Amino acid sequence: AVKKFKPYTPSRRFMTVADFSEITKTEPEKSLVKPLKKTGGRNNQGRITVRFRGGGHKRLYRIIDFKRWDKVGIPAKVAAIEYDPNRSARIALLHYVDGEKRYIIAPDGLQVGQQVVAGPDAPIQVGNALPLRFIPVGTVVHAVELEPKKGAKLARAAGTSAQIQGREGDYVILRLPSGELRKVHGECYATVGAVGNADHKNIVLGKAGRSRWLGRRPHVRGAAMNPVDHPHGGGEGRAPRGRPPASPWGWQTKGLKTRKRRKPSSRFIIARRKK
Amino acid sequence: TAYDVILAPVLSEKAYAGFAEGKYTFWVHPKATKTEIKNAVETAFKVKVVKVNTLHVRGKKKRLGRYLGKRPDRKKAIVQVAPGQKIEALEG
Amino acid sequence: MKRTWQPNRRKRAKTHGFRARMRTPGGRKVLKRRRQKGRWRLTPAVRK
RNA sequence: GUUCGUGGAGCCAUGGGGGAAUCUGGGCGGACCACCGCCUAAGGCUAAGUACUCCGGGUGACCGAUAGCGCACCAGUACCG
RNA sequence: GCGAAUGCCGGCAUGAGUAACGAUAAAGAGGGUGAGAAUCCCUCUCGCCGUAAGCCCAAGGGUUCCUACGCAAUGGUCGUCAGCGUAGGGUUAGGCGGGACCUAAGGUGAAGCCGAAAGGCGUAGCCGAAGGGCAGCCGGUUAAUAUUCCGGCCCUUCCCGCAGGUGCGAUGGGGGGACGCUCUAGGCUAGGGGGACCGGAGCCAUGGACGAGCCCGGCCAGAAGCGCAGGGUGGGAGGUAGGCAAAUCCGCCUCCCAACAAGCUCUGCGUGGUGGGGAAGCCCGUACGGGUGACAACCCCCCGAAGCCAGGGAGCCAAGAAAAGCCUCUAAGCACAACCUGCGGGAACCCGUACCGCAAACCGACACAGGUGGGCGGGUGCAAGAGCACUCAGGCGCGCGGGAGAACCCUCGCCAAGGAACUCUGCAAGUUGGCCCCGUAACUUCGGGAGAAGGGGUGCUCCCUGGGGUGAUGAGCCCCGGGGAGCCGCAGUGAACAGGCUCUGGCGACUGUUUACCAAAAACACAGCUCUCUGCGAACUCGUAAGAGGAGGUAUAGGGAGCG
Ligand SMILES: [Mg+2]
Ligand SMILES: [Mg+2]
Ligand SMILES: [Mg+2]
Ligand SMILES: [Mg+2]
Ligand SMILES: [Mg+2]
Ligand SMILES: [Mg+2]
Ligand SMILES: [Mg+2]
Ligand SMILES: [Mg+2]
Ligand SMILES: [Mg+2]
Ligand SMILES: [Mg+2]
Ligand SMILES: [Mg+2]
Ligand SMILES: [Mg+2]
Ligand SMILES: [Mg+2]
Ligand SMILES: [Mg+2]
Ligand SMILES: [Mg+2]
Ligand SMILES: [Mg+2]
Ligand SMILES: [Mg+2]
Ligand SMILES: [Mg+2]
Ligand SMILES: [Mg+2]
Ligand SMILES: [Mg+2]
Ligand SMILES: [Mg+2]
Ligand SMILES: [Mg+2]
Ligand SMILES: [Mg+2]
Ligand SMILES: [Mg+2]
Ligand SMILES: [Mg+2]
Ligand SMILES: [Mg+2]
Ligand SMILES: [Mg+2]
Ligand SMILES: [Mg+2]
Ligand SMILES: [Mg+2]
Ligand SMILES: [Mg+2]
Ligand SMILES: [Mg+2]
Ligand SMILES: [Mg+2]
Ligand SMILES: [Mg+2]
Ligand SMILES: [Mg+2]
Ligand SMILES: [Mg+2]
Ligand SMILES: [Mg+2]
Ligand SMILES: [Mg+2]
Ligand SMILES: [Mg+2]
Ligand SMILES: [Mg+2]
Ligand SMILES: [Mg+2]
Ligand SMILES: [Mg+2]
Ligand SMILES: [Mg+2]
Ligand SMILES: [Mg+2]
Ligand SMILES: [Mg+2]
Ligand SMILES: [Mg+2]
Ligand SMILES: [Mg+2]
Ligand SMILES: [Mg+2]
Ligand SMILES: [Mg+2]
Ligand SMILES: [Mg+2]
Ligand SMILES: [Mg+2]
Ligand SMILES: [Mg+2]
Ligand SMILES: [Mg+2]
Ligand SMILES: [Mg+2]
Ligand SMILES: [Mg+2]
Ligand SMILES: [Mg+2]
Ligand SMILES: [Mg+2]
Ligand SMILES: [Mg+2]
Ligand SMILES: [Mg+2]
Ligand SMILES: [Mg+2]
Ligand SMILES: [Mg+2]
Ligand SMILES: [Mg+2]
Ligand SMILES: [Mg+2]
Ligand SMILES: [Mg+2]
Ligand SMILES: [Mg+2]
Ligand SMILES: [Mg+2]
Ligand SMILES: [Mg+2]
Ligand SMILES: [Mg+2]
Ligand SMILES: [Mg+2]
Ligand SMILES: [Mg+2]
Ligand SMILES: [Mg+2]
Ligand SMILES: [Mg+2]
Ligand SMILES: [Mg+2]
Ligand SMILES: [Mg+2]
Ligand SMILES: [Mg+2]
Ligand SMILES: [Mg+2]
Ligand SMILES: [Mg+2]
Ligand SMILES: [Mg+2]
Ligand SMILES: [Mg+2]
Ligand SMILES: [Mg+2]
Ligand SMILES: [Mg+2]
Ligand SMILES: [Mg+2]
Ligand SMILES: [Mg+2]
Ligand SMILES: [Mg+2]
Repeated sequence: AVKKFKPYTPSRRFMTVADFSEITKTEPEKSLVKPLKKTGGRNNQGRITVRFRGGGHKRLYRIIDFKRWDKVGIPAKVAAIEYDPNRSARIALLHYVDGEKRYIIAPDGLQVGQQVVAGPDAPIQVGNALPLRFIPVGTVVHAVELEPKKGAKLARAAGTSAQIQGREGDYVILRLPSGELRKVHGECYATVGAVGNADHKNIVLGKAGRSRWLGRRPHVRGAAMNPVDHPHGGGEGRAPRGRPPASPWGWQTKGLKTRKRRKPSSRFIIARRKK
Repeated sequence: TAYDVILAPVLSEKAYAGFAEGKYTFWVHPKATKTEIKNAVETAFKVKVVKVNTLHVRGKKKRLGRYLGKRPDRKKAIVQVAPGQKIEALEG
Repeated sequence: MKRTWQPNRRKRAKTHGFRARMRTPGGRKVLKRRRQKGRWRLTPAVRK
């Protein structure tokens, strides 16, 4: 389940490590389809924009091809399940009958050597890529696509799974892991089953490290600021919050619908968020 | 234009110690080339040279009175001559 | 402690050099003010 | 912009919206209407007279090495950054 | 028209022959040069560093390096000396470090995008290094150059002619190059310690000693080949849509076989043709140093690395660059060409090269008690060790000294009796201190507190004995011990390096970070918890915009806020 530790040192009593049991399929990593160095930069051309990112360990990018129309109707063979520090889920080093190396994120419960095909002529088993009009209703599904022939973007984190809640003509209604009933189009691809690695919630980072290992700089709190930077800063001995709730750029941080109201990607949702 | 060559032998004590061997060192043009020196000595002196070796001499800063300047920046070369024959014009 | 001027040939050459002036719109202002003032060394010379 | 700062606010160019006519067609004479006068816009060029002195020379109720340009001298140099 | 503006500029005063003369490592003496010597040169003693106050490089500085002649000025004094002045020399590279090779962050930048203009993004490509690849080791020579000059010896690139063989050939494809941290098994090397063995000029001091007596050195480099230790690699046949396919190459599936192996390739070490070095001591010694003592010896044993085999093995999560050389297959092209291996002959280019480089030459206005990256960095004893004490090779006595030995300042040592009574406070100082052996509480998140607190021993001599490693099974040599018998001193880690402890509360969970240069904290951060927003051309941020961060991420993710 969870790899734990007895508190032989402080800042080790609560530090839990995820189970490295599916990683036994390959101990090294195939250096064929991942040559691209991930240039790890927290900033744009000069300015730190996303505040407190960077640092950490050197990380190498794994080129995935989630465009499952790369080979339509060509079966595969899941031969390895390996680690991926970019995504939050372990990926599946799978070969082809054609013989082409391919990295796909591993769904919930893969093994070694089963057959999986990225085509519409595929029965319902966990791994296959099928269009949403060919997905049956009620079946859990992940790696679904918003607008067709644009890859696979929705529900790719660990343990998450979208679910078909019915059909409305040409657009299918599926709920996302937030609980937002959204319609998408019917020939974009989708991989059934949950993603897995559902122990990703249950891990505890432990010390101040494993944030500095992963590359999150120390997120300084706003109540200890100065009034030059933050509206909450200053005050003689922790002054209370200065009558807003606020971000460091003025806009209210608790309860502000900052979504673009007249966005053309609207009109498809028939729900907003499950509470 | 023959873009010509050697200014002067350096007439030093190590030069006259290299006079017993086939060394025969001299100053050159500061933008010369180690093949161009072999081309210069083997045609201007009618000899055969095995191994030219050059080195770039930086001039010393030097003054006369209260006005400081520097001596020029110039290159020095040695020429390893093929045995048997030598030069019979450098007898300083 | 460290003093402010820790010298460096390549940092001085790529920082205050002639092309380090001439690739900027303000370095041409420098190279048109040093000539009007009449400096003998228009760019800080790096000794080789 | 013209003296014009929205005032009765013309004229000259226009960022946007509507939008024609070719001498019985138009613009102007300071909200505007009629008469009466001036001129042809929506294409372009044009010397001469006017400003200034790196430089050349002549002059000065201009100065005479703490003056005069920062430098009468091997000065935008030595030196500082 | 000057006397004032804490006016300015230049000169000269007071402070005054006053403080200081720059780490409290230390100087003394005899000769020589010289007009002049505590300071320059030589010799004999003493002291200091010796994980450097020694040596080798990269930074940095730019002739400061050497010789000869001098003290106008400088050296916190003098100075005949000088890193000071004048003149003359000195840096030698196919193999060392860079370019003619490549690439990362980043920069420039064909196409393209945006912006009043200057300009700003930006694919391909280019630049970009203490990153990858690439062919050199030993010794001598000068006053100054040495992996460069020379002596030995081994290699690399390119071209030409010949011999043999081949379907040769890319800016194309493919494998490899290609990588984390910690612990590390085996062998070797660097380095080091002994020997009754080898060689050497000498000595028997002062009481004893002509002997396993004292002292010094017992090496380095080295091609082919041969041994030792490792690393890499399954050998063939067919099919295959893929390598933004052109493939016999690679990937996938069927394998008669081999399969912890062996074969074939790649390194390191030893031996190896041979070459070089060869002391301590003694004569000639101005300096420098030269002959030396040899026909020099150049043997054996042990300790042993962080270094090499290396891309070894095991464990862990935080998951650990790119491209080029080189190996292979082909497209256009060429197959009288082109490529590979030998045999002989040629060519190998541009820059750096001196000196200081943990300081007097770098940065600090200074010959400044500050700071400056990498490597070697010995020996003996303290359990160990780059710590401590001393000392090899190497340097140095710190560029003002000599008297007296007042108060007073700094540093250090000691003290009858009291033992914190002084003070805002055991502030400071002092004790404990290292190792081995018994013992260790309240309380708890069962780890910890804890080295709790408290104690006993530590020196030397002899005898017996358990072993382990190398060596051969032990003789020899190192390491871990145990018991008994004694001996001396007040004291036995006899010197130096080395915890004061306990109880009780406050605050912060803890490690860590900050107010460079008056505040290291009850301040910041932290894991974790909660709220809110964001479904993607996301939210939010920078930018007029393009665009970029987010992110080559997807509500188990990201942004903001609060408590911690
Ligand atoms: Mg590859
Ligand atoms: Mg956090
Ligand atoms: Mg504050
Ligand atoms: Mg600020
Ligand atoms: Mg504010
Ligand atoms: Mg050279
Ligand atoms: Mg107006
Ligand atoms: Mg108008
Ligand atoms: Mg308009
Ligand atoms: Mg009008
Ligand atoms: Mg009008
Ligand atoms: Mg006109
Ligand atoms: Mg004039
Ligand atoms: Mg003047
Ligand atoms: Mg006068
Ligand atoms: Mg300067
Ligand atoms: Mg006066
Ligand atoms: Mg005064
Ligand atoms: Mg004055
Ligand atoms: Mg007096
Ligand atoms: Mg006095
Ligand atoms: Mg006095
Ligand atoms: Mg005094
Ligand atoms: Mg003293
Ligand atoms: Mg003396
Ligand atoms: Mg004397
Ligand atoms: Mg005398
Ligand atoms: Mg003396
Ligand atoms: Mg240099
Ligand atoms: Mg200097
Ligand atoms: Mg000089
Ligand atoms: Mg002299
Ligand atoms: Mg003098
Ligand atoms: Mg003096
Ligand atoms: Mg004299
Ligand atoms: Mg000197
Ligand atoms: Mg000199
Ligand atoms: Mg280049
Ligand atoms: Mg070339
Ligand atoms: Mg390049
Ligand atoms: Mg390239
Ligand atoms: Mg780039
Ligand atoms: Mg760029
Ligand atoms: Mg640009
Ligand atoms: Mg390089
Ligand atoms: Mg390299
Ligand atoms: Mg040679
Ligand atoms: Mg071929
Ligand atoms: Mg050896
Ligand atoms: Mg003997
Ligand atoms: Mg006697
Ligand atoms: Mg020995
Ligand atoms: Mg011996
Ligand atoms: Mg050998
Ligand atoms: Mg080892
Ligand atoms: Mg590549
Ligand atoms: Mg040198
Ligand atoms: Mg030297
Ligand atoms: Mg050092
Ligand atoms: Mg200095
Ligand atoms: Mg001094
Ligand atoms: Mg100093
Ligand atoms: Mg340091
Ligand atoms: Mg002892
Ligand atoms: Mg020892
Ligand atoms: Mg020490
Ligand atoms: Mg000595
Ligand atoms: Mg002395
Ligand atoms: Mg002295
Ligand atoms: Mg002194
Ligand atoms: Mg005294
Ligand atoms: Mg007392
Ligand atoms: Mg007492
Ligand atoms: Mg009291
Ligand atoms: Mg009192
Ligand atoms: Mg104290
Ligand atoms: Mg051993
Ligand atoms: Mg704390
Ligand atoms: Mg402070
Ligand atoms: Mg402080
Ligand atoms: Mg983006
Ligand atoms: Mg969050
Ligand atoms: Mg807080």
